[PDB]
Amino acid sequence: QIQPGGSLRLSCAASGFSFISNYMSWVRQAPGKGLEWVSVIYSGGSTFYADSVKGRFTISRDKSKNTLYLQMNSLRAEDTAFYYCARGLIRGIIMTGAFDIWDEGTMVTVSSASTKGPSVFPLAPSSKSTSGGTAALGCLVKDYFPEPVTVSWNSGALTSGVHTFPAVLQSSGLYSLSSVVTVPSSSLGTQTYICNVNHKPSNTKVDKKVEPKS
Amino acid sequence: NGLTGTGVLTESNKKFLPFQQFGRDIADTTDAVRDPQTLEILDITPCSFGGVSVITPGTNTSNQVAVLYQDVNCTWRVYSTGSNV
Amino acid sequence: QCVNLTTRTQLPPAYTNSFTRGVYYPDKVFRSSVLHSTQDLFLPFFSNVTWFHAIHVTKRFDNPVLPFNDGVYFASTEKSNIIRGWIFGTTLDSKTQSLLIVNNATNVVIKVCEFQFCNDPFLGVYYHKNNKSWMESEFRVYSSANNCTFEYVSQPFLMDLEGKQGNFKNLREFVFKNIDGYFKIYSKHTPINLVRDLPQGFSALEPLVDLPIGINITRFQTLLALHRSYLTPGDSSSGWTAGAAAYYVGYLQPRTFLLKYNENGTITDAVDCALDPLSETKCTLKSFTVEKGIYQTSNFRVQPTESIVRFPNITNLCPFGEVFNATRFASVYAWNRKRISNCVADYSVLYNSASFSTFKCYGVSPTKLNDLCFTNV
Amino acid sequence: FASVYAWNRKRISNCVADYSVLYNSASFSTFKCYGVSPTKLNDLCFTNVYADSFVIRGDEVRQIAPGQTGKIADYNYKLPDDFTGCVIAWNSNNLDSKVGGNYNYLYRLFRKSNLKPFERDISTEIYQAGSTPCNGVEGFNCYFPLQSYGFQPTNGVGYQPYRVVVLSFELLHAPATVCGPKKSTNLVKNKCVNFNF
Amino acid sequence: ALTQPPSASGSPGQSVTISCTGTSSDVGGSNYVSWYQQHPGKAPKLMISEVSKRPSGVPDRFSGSKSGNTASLTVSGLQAEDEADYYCSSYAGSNNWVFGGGTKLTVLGQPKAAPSVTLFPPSSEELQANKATLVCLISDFYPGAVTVAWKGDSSPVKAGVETTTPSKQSNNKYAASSYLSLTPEQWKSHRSYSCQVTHEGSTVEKTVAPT
Ligand SMILES: *[C@@H]1O[C@H](CO)[C@@H](O[C@@H]2O[C@H](CO)[C@@H](O)[C@H](O)[C@H]2NC(C)=O)[C@H](O)[C@H]1NC(C)=O
Ligand SMILES: *[C@@H]1O[C@H](CO)[C@@H](O[C@@H]2O[C@H](CO)[C@@H](O)[C@H](O)[C@H]2NC(C)=O)[C@H](O)[C@H]1NC(C)=O
Ligand SMILES: CCCCC/C=C\C/C=C/CCCCCCCC(=O)O
Ligand SMILES: *[C@@H]1O[C@H](CO)[C@@H](O)[C@H](O)[C@H]1NC(C)=O
Ligand SMILES: *[C@@H]1O[C@H](CO)[C@@H](O)[C@H](O)[C@H]1NC(C)=O
Ligand SMILES: *[C@@H]1O[C@H](CO)[C@@H](O)[C@H](O)[C@H]1NC(C)=O
Ligand SMILES: *[C@@H]1O[C@H](CO)[C@@H](O)[C@H](O)[C@H]1NC(C)=O
Ligand SMILES: *[C@@H]1O[C@H](CO)[C@@H](O)[C@H](O)[C@H]1NC(C)=O
Ligand SMILES: *[C@@H]1O[C@H](CO)[C@@H](O)[C@H](O)[C@H]1NC(C)=O
Ligand SMILES: *[C@@H]1O[C@H](CO)[C@@H](O)[C@H](O)[C@H]1NC(C)=O
Ligand SMILES: *[C@@H]1O[C@H](CO)[C@@H](O)[C@H](O)[C@H]1NC(C)=O
Repeated sequence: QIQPGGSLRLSCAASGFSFISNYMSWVRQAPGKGLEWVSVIYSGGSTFYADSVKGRFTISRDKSKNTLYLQMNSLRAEDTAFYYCARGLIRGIIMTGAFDIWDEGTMVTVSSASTKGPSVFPLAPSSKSTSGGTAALGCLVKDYFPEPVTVSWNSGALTSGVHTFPAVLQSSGLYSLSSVVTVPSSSLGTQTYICNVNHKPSNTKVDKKVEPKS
Repeated sequence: NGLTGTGVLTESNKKFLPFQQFGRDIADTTDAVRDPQTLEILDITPCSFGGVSVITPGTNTSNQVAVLYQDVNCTWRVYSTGSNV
Repeated sequence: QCVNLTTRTQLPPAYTNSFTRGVYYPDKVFRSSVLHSTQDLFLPFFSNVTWFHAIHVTKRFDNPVLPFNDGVYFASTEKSNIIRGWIFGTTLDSKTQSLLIVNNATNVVIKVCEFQFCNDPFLGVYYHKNNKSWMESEFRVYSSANNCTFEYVSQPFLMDLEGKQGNFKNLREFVFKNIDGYFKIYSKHTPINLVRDLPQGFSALEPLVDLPIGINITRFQTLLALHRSYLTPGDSSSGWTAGAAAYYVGYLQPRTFLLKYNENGTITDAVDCALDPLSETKCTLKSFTVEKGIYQTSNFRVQPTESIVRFPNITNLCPFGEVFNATRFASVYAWNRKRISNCVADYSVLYNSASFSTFKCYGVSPTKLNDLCFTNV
Repeated sequence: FASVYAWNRKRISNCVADYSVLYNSASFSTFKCYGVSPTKLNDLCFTNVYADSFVIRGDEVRQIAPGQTGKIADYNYKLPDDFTGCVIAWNSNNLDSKVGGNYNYLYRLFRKSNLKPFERDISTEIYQAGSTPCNGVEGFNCYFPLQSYGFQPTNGVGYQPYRVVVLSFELLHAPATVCGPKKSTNLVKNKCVNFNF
Repeated sequence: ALTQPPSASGSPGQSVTISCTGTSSDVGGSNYVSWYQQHPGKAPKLMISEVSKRPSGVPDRFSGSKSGNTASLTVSGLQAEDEADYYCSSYAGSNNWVFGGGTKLTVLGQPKAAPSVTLFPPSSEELQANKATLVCLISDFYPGAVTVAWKGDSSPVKAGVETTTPSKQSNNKYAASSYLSLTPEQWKSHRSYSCQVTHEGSTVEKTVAPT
């Protein structure tokens, strides 16, 4: 983790580089969207950068050993991504324009606030959720940073219909999720349906009951 | 395939064995070739042909001349056509 | 100081015949009372040369960029010193080296450096009446000259620059050749009295100079002088008068000629051995007179029109990096033998990776390696 | 001297060619003549004398010959096939190298076509190796066409720098002004004599 | 960016095509177009080089072509295991280096499934909490190319919505979720909202009205 306005050093290995036509571009990937190009260094000492990054990032190769340096400075917290070292593919002296050797990259995260506890609401069973024999109710646990969070139903009792959906990462930088379970519509309020919310990086433990709408 | 030359290329009826690329005549000049991309046989024929004689009444009388193309039949491979053919 | 001129009228090009013009001494040996057969770059007899002028009143300042194919025959008929020199080069725009031969009103200047030439390079003479004189005023050829390699400046003089009104009184002929980095110039001056249409006659051009410039030349352009006086109001691009001069351009080709040296050693006549069959016979007879009869000449020749190359469909490059760049070689008593199959032989990719210090071929010359196909590699 | 991509060319005018004065000043280790035998150098007069000079690697000295290929002979310096002069080259590691490398000496690595004989290409336009142009910046498939030798003093010989001088000239046929060390005599006319003009 | 349709799948042992349909001056005006592959967790692997070429390995079912501003990939025979993302890529003009968007490629040996949708309005405590969130859950929709659109009473909305990427369950089908942020005064402003999901052309929508 690093607060915005920071800096970071990303290094890779330029084994067999000093021959001309040996480009070694850098490529990012957001956790869910897809690939996007970042920068490129040409072995004749030329550097080029993508837009929206230009001026903030800098490649400075170490011709001494073999190490290639990308210095990120003043991160804007829309750069959270895997970062890969893409080495080019060469057909003689002609750069083919494709990247054949990758390096599994480094996860680079940029956030703020550090950590925070979840806020819980019960999503009541309703006729708009009811259909025939069954009706669904759940618990919405939102706005927390420390990713591992768990919500159980009735201290782990109900395993039928209980489905926790993948947490979503908002623009605010905090996660949120909602876990829902279906239960016979004859049993709207009848039995116990209490969601047990536990936040392990913090020490939050709260039980919330879900009942039909007033 | 690296073999250079000059001439006229025409479609051929010769048929090469698979291990052959060039064809030679009795004077050992290359007169047939297999095209390396379409795999078709071509004949190579030279470009110059036919004798020429010049008839002059003497350049101490005139520079008018006549020309006899000994291999042409006009009823062309000539330098000029003028009149009086 | 570099202007784009205007007030110029439109006209199509004009052509003329070269009546046995453009012969030069092909060596530095003296020969007397003989007929000598020679092959070289000559201007063919009765060629179609291009005609350029510049008469105002109609304005016509011709100085386009012309090709320089294999050599150039250049002729100029003048009375008042309007053509002043030439510029030779390929792009003429400071990305490549160019040659400039110019005649100021005082010196002859030859320079082979990097010029940035204008679209309309010229010189300019100004005429005063208060002061009794035509004087050299403008020299608008280039903007910059950076990395010069060759320079020559003649001894000072002073030309006339005065505008005459008679007929063309001076013919000047030049042959320009460019071989082995040598720019060779042959020249001849002749007194004439003529009105137009470059004359007939025979005069052989003598060797003038060989400049060791070592540049590539594919185009050239002529440098003309302008006239400005109290009758040319304009501003600086419409206030000019042309003058009166004409020049003709033709191109050389490799021909066989039969030259005739008189007893004094001068070339007085020539036969172009490929103009007609009559000249073919004159030249195979080694005489200028042919007697009544019928003579055999060469067979009927046809020249090739195109050039074609047919190689197989090969895409990959040969394993230059696993033969010359291997990690561990073999010892000599058990030597390795690798088979080279269907690949492209580009040995230029090795130019930056390894030096050799021994490289000898045996059945083939090294200049024809990337023009052949090889069977069992 | 000069680097090889912009090689120098000096004009040799009316002077006496006494190459014995070099016998105690410098050894050569490469000296080959082409149109003429070395035993008749101080018995002839030479017409158009020019002296080219540059510095190359020790391994590329074999490239200075007519009918050669390789990096120098393709597009740095090309001799004609009818060459006449003499080629001279000597090792220069004690002069043109220094600790850490001497990068004052350059060579051309990329060109569209081979040079013609005896021309010079001092242009520094960016070579385009690909199909898309690049408008005068270095980058994807576009390289600066000049590289530098690295001459550190303890290199393998053949990576050490060599000075090369090429003597160009003509024999007989035209007036000359160089001549050798030969001494003249008087003119005897109307008799049978051996002559050397 | 470039464009490629985010979902394409077919029967095993057949030919599926994938179009990259870029503009000029990167794909139409060049020839350096490549195709990659990313299994979910690994680094990308170069699958097809320029236009139609291959490295070593890469069993010959993959083929590429270019027909102007649209290059395309075609897999001839899904074995079982060529599920990937298949980013196309090109060299743009000024060292740019653009990329694609990524197309999931599954192989439902059986019959497609129906995306079960379920929608929830903001609870009461959240209403008292001076905020509001709509909850749209999608589940059991085998082929994973789902997309979502949100509706106020009659119009579409594009602000305040977050959408999970599809996630694989135990039964090896997918699930997803989306959230809509609202102030409670906007919650009661519009008389009803809805979440619609589109999947293989088909569409199913659910709707809820405030009380
Ligand atoms: C003379 O005319 C030419 C056009 O014939 C003008 O040329 C352009 O010059 C600019 C630089 O100033 C270049 O960027 C353009 O590419 C050129 N275009 C063409 C068609 O040549 C030139 O500028 C004019 N010069 C003067 C003094 O008028
Ligand atoms: C060499 O390449 C050419 C194309 O560059 C191939 O020519 C094709 O031949 C087929 C015949 O089966 C035609 O249908 C195509 O239209 C041809 N293509 C073109 C562009 O003309 C040729 O087949 C290749 N050589 C071999 C041996 O396959
Ligand atoms: C990989 C084997 C392919 C062999 C192809 C067969 C014939 C083609 C011959 C190539 C000769 C290569 C020599 C390299 C010359 C470079 C000279 C230099 O260093 O300046
Ligand atoms: C041909 O010309 C020569 C010289 O001009 C002359 O002596 C000769 O008589 C001429 N022939 C005839 C038949 O008159
Ligand atoms: C010169 O060539 C041009 C080309 O069209 C032609 O129009 C012209 O008639 C030729 N001139 C002569 C004298 O043959
Ligand atoms: C003519 O131009 C040359 C070129 O530099 C210059 O040296 C010379 O001085 C000029 N003429 C006069 C009279 O100055
Ligand atoms: C002649 O007069 C002009 C001005 O009209 C002046 O520029 C020029 O230098 C003078 N020349 C002489 C020789 O007086
Ligand atoms: C030519 O000029 C350029 C720029 O001024 C310079 O880089 C180059 O070194 C010059 N040429 C020579 C041979 O010095
Ligand atoms: C050269 O010959 C010409 C005739 O061709 C003659 O007029 C002239 O006098 C000769 N030159 C001398 C005198 O050497
Ligand atoms: C082989 O190539 C590598 C670069 O891939 C280079 O470092 C090494 O020096 C080369 N060795 C030889 C003998 O060419
Ligand atoms: C001469 O310049 C032209 C520019 O059009 C170039 O094409 C050509 O290659 C040059 N000469 C040589 C020998 O390369």
